[PDB]
Amino acid sequence: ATANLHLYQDLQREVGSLKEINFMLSVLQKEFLHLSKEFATTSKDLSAVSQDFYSCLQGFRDNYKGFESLLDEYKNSTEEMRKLFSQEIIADLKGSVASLREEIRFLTPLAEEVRRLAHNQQSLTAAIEELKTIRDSLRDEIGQLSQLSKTLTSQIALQRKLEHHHHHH
Repeated sequence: ATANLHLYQDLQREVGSLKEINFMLSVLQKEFLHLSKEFATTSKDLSAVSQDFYSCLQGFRDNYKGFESLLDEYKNSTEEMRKLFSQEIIADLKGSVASLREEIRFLTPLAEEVRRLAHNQQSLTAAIEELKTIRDSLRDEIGQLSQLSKTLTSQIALQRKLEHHHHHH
């Protein structure tokens, strides 16, 4: 089994990446709020998908809180708490992080590409379809991450309460 210090270092790397992903998704969220309002009277379908990006990216930081919390538990940890450093779940997280980074890569140019097309009286049909496809992929990835994170939050919270309870004596 992988040493807990190495799993801590793996988690440190992935939580650092999650914080970058969170920041980049906050920028993209705001960009799609703008796009949604800009296009509300010009392209109802573009406006609706743009509002969907705004909505599905709400509270993204909360969707990895269990990982961030786990990382924060290592420094002065008990042996029991360190059982929550699961090599399978940290390896699974690495896949989520990579997939989210790639979704960002594909999404990054698309709002200003829509604006460019619209300013030139060009069709938005293909762009709208691409946006709906990325929205669906991103919802799937965020759901998978959120479930892993929420499980960890529950486990850490209970173990922390238990360890604090022992300080009655």
